[PDB]
Amino acid sequence: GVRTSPTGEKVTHTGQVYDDGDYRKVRFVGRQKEVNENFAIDLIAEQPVSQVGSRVISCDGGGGALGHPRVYINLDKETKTGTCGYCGLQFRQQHH
Amino acid sequence: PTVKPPTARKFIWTNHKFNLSGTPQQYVPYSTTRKKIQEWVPPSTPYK
Amino acid sequence: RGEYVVAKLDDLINWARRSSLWPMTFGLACCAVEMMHMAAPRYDMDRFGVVFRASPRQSDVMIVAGTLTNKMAPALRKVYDQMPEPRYVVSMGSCANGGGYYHYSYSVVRGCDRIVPVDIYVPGCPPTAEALLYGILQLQKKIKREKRLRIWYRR
Amino acid sequence: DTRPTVRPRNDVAHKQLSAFGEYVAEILPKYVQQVQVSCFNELEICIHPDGVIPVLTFLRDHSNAQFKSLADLTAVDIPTRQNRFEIVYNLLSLRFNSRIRVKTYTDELTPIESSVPVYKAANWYEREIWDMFGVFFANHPDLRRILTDYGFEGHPFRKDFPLSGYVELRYDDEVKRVVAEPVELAQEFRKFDLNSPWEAFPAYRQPPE
Amino acid sequence: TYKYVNLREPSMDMKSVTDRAAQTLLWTELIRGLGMTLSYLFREPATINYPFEKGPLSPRFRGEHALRRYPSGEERCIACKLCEAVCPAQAITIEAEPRADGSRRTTRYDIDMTKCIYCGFCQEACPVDAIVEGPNFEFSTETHEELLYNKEKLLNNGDKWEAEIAANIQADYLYR
Amino acid sequence: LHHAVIPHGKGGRSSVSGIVATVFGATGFLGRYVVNHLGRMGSQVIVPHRCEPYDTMHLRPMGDLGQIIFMDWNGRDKDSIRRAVEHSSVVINLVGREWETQNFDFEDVFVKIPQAIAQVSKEAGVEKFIHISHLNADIKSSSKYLRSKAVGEKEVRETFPEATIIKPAEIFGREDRFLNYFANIRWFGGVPLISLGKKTVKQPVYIVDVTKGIINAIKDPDARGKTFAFVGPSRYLLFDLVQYVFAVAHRPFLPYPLPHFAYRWIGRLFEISPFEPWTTRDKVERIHTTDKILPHLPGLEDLGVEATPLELKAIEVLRRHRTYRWLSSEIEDVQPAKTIPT
Amino acid sequence: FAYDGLKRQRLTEPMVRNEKGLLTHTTWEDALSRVAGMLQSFQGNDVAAIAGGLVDAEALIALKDLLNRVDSDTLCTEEVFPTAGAGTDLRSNYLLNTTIAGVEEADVVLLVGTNPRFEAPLFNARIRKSWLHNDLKVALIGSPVD
Amino acid sequence: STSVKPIFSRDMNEAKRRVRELYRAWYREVPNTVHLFQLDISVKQGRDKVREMFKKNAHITDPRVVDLLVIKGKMELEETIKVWKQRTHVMRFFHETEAPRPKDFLSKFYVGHDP
Ligand SMILES: COC1=C(OC)C(=O)C(C/C=C(\C)CC/C=C(/C)CC/C=C(/C)CC/C=C(/C)CC/C=C(/C)CC/C=C(/C)CC/C=C(/C)CC/C=C(/C)CC/C=C(\C)CCC=C(C)C)=C(C)C1=O
Ligand SMILES: CCCCCCCCCCCCCCCCCC(=O)OC[C@H](COP(=O)([O-])OCC[N+](C)(C)C)OC(=O)CCCCCCCCCCCCCCCCC
Ligand SMILES: CCCCCCCCCCCCCCCCCC(=O)OC[C@H](COP(=O)(O)OCCN)OC(=O)CCCCCCCCCCCCCCCCC
Ligand SMILES: NC(=O)C1=CN([C@@H]2O[C@H](COP(=O)(O)OP(=O)(O)OC[C@H]3O[C@@H](n4cnc5c(N)ncnc54)[C@H](OP(=O)(O)O)[C@@H]3O)[C@@H](O)[C@H]2O)C=CC1
Ligand SMILES: CCCCCCCCCCCC(=O)OC[C@H](COP(=O)(O)OCC[N+](C)(C)C)OC(=O)CCCCCCCCCCC
Ligand code: SF4
Ligand code: SF4
Ligand code: SF4
Ligand SMILES: [Zn+2]
Repeated sequence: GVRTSPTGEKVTHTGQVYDDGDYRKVRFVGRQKEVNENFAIDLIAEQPVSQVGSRVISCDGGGGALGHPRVYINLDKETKTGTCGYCGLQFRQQHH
Repeated sequence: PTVKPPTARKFIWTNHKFNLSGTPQQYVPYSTTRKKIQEWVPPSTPYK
Repeated sequence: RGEYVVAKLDDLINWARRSSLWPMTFGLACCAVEMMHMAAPRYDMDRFGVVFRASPRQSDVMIVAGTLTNKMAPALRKVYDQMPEPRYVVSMGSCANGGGYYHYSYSVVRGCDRIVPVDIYVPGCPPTAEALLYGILQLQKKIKREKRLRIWYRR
Repeated sequence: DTRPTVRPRNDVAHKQLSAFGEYVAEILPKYVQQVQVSCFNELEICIHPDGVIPVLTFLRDHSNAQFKSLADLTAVDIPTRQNRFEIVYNLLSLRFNSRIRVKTYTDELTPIESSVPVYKAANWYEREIWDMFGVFFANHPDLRRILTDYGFEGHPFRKDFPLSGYVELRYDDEVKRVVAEPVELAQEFRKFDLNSPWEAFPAYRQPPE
Repeated sequence: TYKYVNLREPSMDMKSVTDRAAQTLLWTELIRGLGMTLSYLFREPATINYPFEKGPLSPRFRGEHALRRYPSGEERCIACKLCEAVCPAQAITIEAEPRADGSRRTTRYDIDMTKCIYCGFCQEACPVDAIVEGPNFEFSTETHEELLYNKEKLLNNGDKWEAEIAANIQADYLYR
Repeated sequence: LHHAVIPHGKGGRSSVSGIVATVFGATGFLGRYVVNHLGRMGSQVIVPHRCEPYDTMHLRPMGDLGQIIFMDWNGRDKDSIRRAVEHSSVVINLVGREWETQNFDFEDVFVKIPQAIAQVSKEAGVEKFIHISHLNADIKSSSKYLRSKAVGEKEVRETFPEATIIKPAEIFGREDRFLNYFANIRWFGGVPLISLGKKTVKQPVYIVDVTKGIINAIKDPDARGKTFAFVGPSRYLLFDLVQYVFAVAHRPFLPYPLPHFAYRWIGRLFEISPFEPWTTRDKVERIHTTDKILPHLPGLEDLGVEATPLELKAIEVLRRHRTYRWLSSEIEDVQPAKTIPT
Repeated sequence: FAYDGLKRQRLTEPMVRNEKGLLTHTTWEDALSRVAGMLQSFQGNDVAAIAGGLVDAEALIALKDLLNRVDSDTLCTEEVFPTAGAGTDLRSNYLLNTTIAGVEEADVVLLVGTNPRFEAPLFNARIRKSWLHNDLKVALIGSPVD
Repeated sequence: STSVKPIFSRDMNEAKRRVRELYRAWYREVPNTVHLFQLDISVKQGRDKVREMFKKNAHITDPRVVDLLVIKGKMELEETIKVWKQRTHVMRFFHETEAPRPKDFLSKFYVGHDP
C-alpha cells in the first residue's frame, strides 16, 4: 500500500523514498512525484486460493496465448500453497 | 465504445488525464532503486 | 487600469506570434520526411499559419528534424543565432532529443539541447506527421501563456 | 535442392568461377597469392599489394574479364595480423554478368598505390579508407578526410578506437561558440558478452593450438 | 525486355509542322498545364481537421510504451531482461530483486524515450506481454527530463491505456 | 551536513561536483557566467527567476539533464525564498538594478532583498553564503546606488556572519554595461566627461575573473567570513579608458567637458524612460567615482585567479561596435592605454 | 557469499575527533594534516604500526618506508610467528614448502594443531582428493575435528 | 625484415626537410588565420601554438611516421587556408573551456582515483 514518509514524500512499491536531507528532493518542488497507487503485491494477495483435486496443476495465466508460458505446479506439500512463478496465483489440493 | 465497451478492470483509470507537461502535475523522473552502499555510523559516545 | 491593458496587449502579441509561426526550412535526416508529410495535403500545416521560409532571418521556429552530428553542430548554432527574436526551437525525433539510435557514436551530439535551447520535445523515430503537428500546437499553447508585458508592468 | 528451408546450390556457377580463378592466377602469377570460391559462389583473388594496378587493369581491360564497374572498395581491420588492414575491391562485369573480389593488405605505415587511374570511382572510396582507417594511398589526386569532422583526430573504424570516441561537443556561453571536451557519458554503454561457450559450426573448427 | 523513353522521330508533313508551329506560338502545351491545376481547384481537398479528426491507424501501431498487468492486478513483468538484451538502442535499464513475497519483480524499469527508436522489438521479445508499445503518439513534452520514463511512469501508462491496449492485442495476437 | 554530497567524475558535464547552489539573479550579466561555471562541472543549480521563462532559455544548455532547476520567487515573499534555498549548500546573491523602478528602489533591491535572502538562508541551514557588493560602496557616497551597497553589506554581515562578501570593480564583458556603455555614446556625437575625465581613476575587472573568484570562494573553506575586493591589474584615468574604447571600436573620439550639475540634468532627462534607462543620475555618479584602493582586503590573487588585463579582452567586447571597414582589425593594432603606475 | 559484506559498514569519508570527543567527517587535507603533525612530533619507538589480515603488499611496504623515515621498526602483525632462531630471515621457515599441488604426491601427511577444513577449505579439499585417489595416510595431532 | 616501403622520405635527413617546409607554411599562415577567422588571440599566441604542436613530436626517429605527420599537418593547413574549418575548429587547439586538471600527486589524490 501507498504510505508517506515522515517528511511527507510518498513511498513507491519498490520502497524508494528520499531522506529528509537529500538535495534531490528539490526536483519535486513545484511538481509532483509520480507514484503508482496500485501496488501489485497487495492486489495479488487479494486473489482467492484456488482449490483443485489433482496433485499437479497447470497455469498459463489465463487468456490462452495472451497469458504466460504454461507451467506445472506441484501441490504435494500441505503446509503451503503452490504459487505460479509467473503471475502469483495460488493453488491448493483439496483435502491433501 | 457505446456498442462494444472495453473490458472492465479495477486498476484501469476511471478518470482520464490529458498531457500534463508544463503543469505542476507533470512527471519528474527519479531513480526507483534504494541505496546500495550503507555508510558506517560512528558511535555517539566518546571512547575516553 | 494598467494591469488590464497590458493583459490585453499581451493576449494580442501572443496571438499574433502563435498564429504566424514560420519554421526555418531546415531538416537533417529521416525525420524531415515526416516533416514534409505535415506540409502535404492531409495535414496542411499551412492552414494553421505555419509557413516554411528558408532564410533564418525570416524564421520564428527551428525544427531540428533529424540527427545532429559534431560536424553539423556549429552550423546549427550559427543558423539558430541568426534568427531574430522571439525564436523557439522544436526538437523532433529521438536523434535530435538525446541521440536516439546513435547515442553512443563518436560523431553524434547526444541531444540538440546541448547546442541550442529547446522549447518542445517531440518523441518518436520518426514522430508521425500528426505527432509533430501535436508539438506545433503544443508550442502555440506555450506562446499563448507568455506574460512578457505583465512581467514588465510590475518590474 | 528440394528442402524448403535450405538455400539451393548453383554448381554451374561454382565451376565457372573456379575455372576463371585459375585463369587469372595463370596470367598474373607475379601478384596472385591465393584464389578461392565460397559456397555461395563468390570468387576472391588475394594479391600482393604491389599488384593493385596490374591486377585491376587486367580485370578491367582483358577481353575475357571486362570488369568495367567498381562496385565498392573498403577496408577491414584485423589487429591480430602483422598487416592489420585488408583492402577489398568488389568489381562487376556487365559483359559477363559476373562479380569478382580482389583483396590485398597493408599496415599503418605502408602505402598502397591509388587505383583512381584504373577506376574513377576509387577517388572517394580511398578518401573514406584513409579517413576511417588511416591507410595512405600514394599518388591520390587529393587525399583528405571525407566523413569525419574537421580537425578530428584518430581513425574511427579501427578496432582499437573506442565506440564513443574521446571528445564530444557542446555549446559554451562564455566563449559564444561550440567547444570540444573529453567525453563523459551520463549512461555508459553496456557491454554484453553474447558469445555462447559451445561451438556452433564444426566445419570451420580451426586446428588446435 | 526494355523500352525506349525518348527515342522518337517527329513527323515532317506540312500538317504536323504547322501543329508544332501553333504549339510554339500559341503556348498550347502550357495552356494544357493550366487546365490540370484548374481541375484540382474544384476537387475536394484531402486535408483532415486535426485535432478534431485523426489520421487512420492500425492495431499494430507502435506508440508510447506501457507496462501491463494481469487481470488480477499483478504485474506481468517478471524481470527476465529479454527486452533489455534485444533493445537496439540500449534504451532500457532494468534492476530486479526478490519481492517481499518472493516474486521475481523489478525495482527499476527505465526507458530513455530519447534513445528509443520505437521499433517494437521489446514487445516481440517479452514472453508475458508485459512491455508493449501503445497506440498513443501525442505525448510531446516541454523538457527533456520528462522523456526519461521510470517504472512508475510506465505502470501509469499501462493503467491509463489498458482498455485500448487489450483490445489491440486481441485484434492482432493471432498474427503473432 | 556531516556527510555532504561526494564529488564524482573528472569535473565534466556529467560529473557530480557536490555543489548544490541557489543563484538569485541568475538571469543577468553576472548570473549567466556563474551558472555556466557551476553547471560546466556538474553542479545542481537552482535558478529562481522573476522574469518570463523565455528569458531563462539561454541557461538551459548550461547543465546536464536535471542539473538546472527553475523556480518562481518574489523578492518580498519569504516563503518563495525558503522554497528555493532549503535544499542548497551554497547560496549566491547576484540581485541588483542600476536604476530605480516604480516598484523597487535601491533600498529595496540592495538592502531589503539581500537581508531577506540571508535571513531565510540561515534559518534553512545553508552553510555557505556569497554576497556581491560593490568596491565603491560607502555610506558617504553621492551615488544612492553605492550608499545602499554599504548598508546592505553590513546587514548581510550581521544576518549571516559566516557570509563571503565580494566587492568587484566595474566588471567588463560581452554583455556588460561598462564598455558597451561608452561605445554607445557615439550616438550622441561627442563623449561628455566631468572634468574631461582626468580626475577619475578606474580599475575594471574581467567578467570571467570575477566568476572564477566566486567559484573558488565556494570551494575554499578560508573564504568564510572574509570580504574580498576583485579588481583588475591596471588602473586607468576615465579619459584614457574611454579613449581606448573608441580606439578599439575604431570610431571618432570627440570628448568635451561638461559641468557636474549639467550632467545630472541630463541624467534626470533619461530617467523618464519607462524601460531600461540609457543613463541616470546614479550611473553618472558611479562612472565618475574613483575606484577605491583597499589593500587591507584580500583580492583575486588570494582565491587563485590571475586578473586578466583589459587589453587582452576589449576586442572580444568591442568588435561588434565597429563598422564593416574595421571589423577585421587585429588585436595588435591599438597601442595599450596609459596606466597609472602602481 | 561474503562479498555482500562489502556493501555494509563501509568507511567512506575521513573522520576526526571534535571537541565533544566524537568522530565527525572531514576532508582529506584536514585528516592528513593532523596525522602529519603528530608523526612529525614523534620518532623512533614512539611510532608503531599493526597490519591486519586483509592488507596488501603495496600498502605494507609504503607504511614500512614511512615509519622508517622516523627511524621506527615496530612494524607488527596481528598474526604471531616465532622469531626464535632464523625467524623470518629464511622464507622456508614460514611457508608451505611442499606446495598445494604437492599434496597429491605425498604418501603420509601429519597435521599438527590445525583444523584445515575451516582454516583453508580448498587446501583440505586437496587432501581429500589425495586421500581418495592416492590412498593417502593422514594423521592429526590436535582436537578431533571432522 | 626491416626492409620497408617508404612514403615520401627515404631517411630522416630527407624527412626533416619536409618538416621544416611545413613549419614555414604554418608560420606564414597564422597572421592570415588570426585575421580571416577574427580570432581574439595574437599572432604570437598562434605561432606559439604551432611551435607547441611541432615540439610535441620531436622524439620521432622513424621517417615513415614523420611522413604521415607531415601529411596530416598539410591536411590541417589545407583545411585552415580554405576556411573549411570554422572559428570553433581553430580554437580547439587552445582548450579554453577545460578547467586545468591537477598534475602533482597530492592534487590528483584529493579529487579522484585516476593515476
Ligand atoms: C528526402 O531527402 C531530403 C530532402 O530532399 C527533398 C530534403 O530536402 C531534406 C531537407 C529538408 C528540409 C530543409 C525541410 C523540407 C520540408 C518541406 C515542407 C518541403 C516540402 C515541399 C513543400 C512544397 C513545402 C512548402 C513549399 C512551398 C513552395 C509551398 C507553397 C505554399 C506556400 C504557402 C509558401 C509561400 C507562398 C505564398 C503565396 C506566400 C506566403 C508567405 C508569407 C511570408 C505570408 C504573408 C507575408 C507577409 C509579409 C504578411 C502579409 C501582410 C503584411 C506584410 C502587412 C500588410 C498590411 C498592413 C496593414 C501593413 C532532407 C532532410 C531529406 O532527407
Ligand atoms: C496570314 C498573314 C501572315 C501574318 C499573320 C500572323 C498572325 C499570327 C501572329 C503571330 C502570333 C504570335 C503569338 C505570340 C507569340 C509570342 C510567344 C513566343 O514567342 O513563343 C515562343 C516562346 C519560346 O518558345 P520555345 O522555348 O519553344 O523556343 C522557340 C524558339 N526555338 C524553338 C528556336 C528555340 O514561347 C514562350 O513565350 C513561352 C511562354 C513563357 C511561359 C508563360 C506562362 C504561360 C502563360 C499562358 C497564359 C497566357 C495568357 C496571355 C493572355 C493574357 C491576357 C491579358
Ligand atoms: C489551308 C489552311 C488555310 C488557313 C490557314 C491560315 C493560317 C496561315 C498560317 C499557317 C500556315 C498555313 C498556310 C501555308 C499553306 C498550308 C497548306 C499547304 O501547305 O499545302 C498542303 C501541302 C501538303 O503538305 P505535304 O505534301 O504533306 O508536305 C509538305 C511538302 N512540302 O503542303 C505542301 O506540300 C505545299 C508546300 C508546303 C511548303 C510551303 C511553305 C509553308 C511554310 C511557309 C510559312 C507559312 C506561315 C507563314 C505565316 C506566318 C504567320 C502565321
Ligand atoms: N558593472 C557590473 O556588472 C557590477 C556588478 N555588481 C553587482 O553584481 C550583481 C549582479 O548584477 P549584474 O549581473 O552585473 O547585472 P544585471 O542587472 O543584469 O543582474 C541583475 C539580476 O538581478 C535580478 N533583479 C534585479 N532586481 C530584481 C528584483 N526586484 N527582484 C528580483 N530580481 C531582481 C535580475 O532579474 P530580472 O532580470 O528577471 O529582473 C537579474 O537576474 C549586482 O548586485 C551588482 O550591483 C557590482 C560591481 C560592478
Ligand atoms: C513617439 C514617442 C513614443 C513615446 C513612448 C511610447 C512607448 C512607451 C509608452 C509607455 C507609457 C507608460 O508609462 O505606460 C506604462 C503604464 C504604467 O506605468 P508604470 O507601471 O509606472 O511604468 C513604470 C515602469 N515599469 C512598468 C517597468 C515598472 O502602463 C499603462 O498604463 C499602459 C502600458 C501599455 C501601453 C498602452 C498603450 C496602448 C496602445 C495600443 C496600440 C494598439
Ligand atoms: S529520430 Fe529516427 S527517423 Fe528521426 S533522424 Fe533519427 S533515426 Fe531517423
Ligand atoms: S521500441 Fe525498440 S528501441 Fe524502443 S525500447 Fe523497445 S526495443 Fe528499445
Ligand atoms: S518487460 Fe517483458 S521482456 Fe522486459 S524484463 Fe519484463 S518480462 Fe522480461
Ligand atoms: Zn500463472
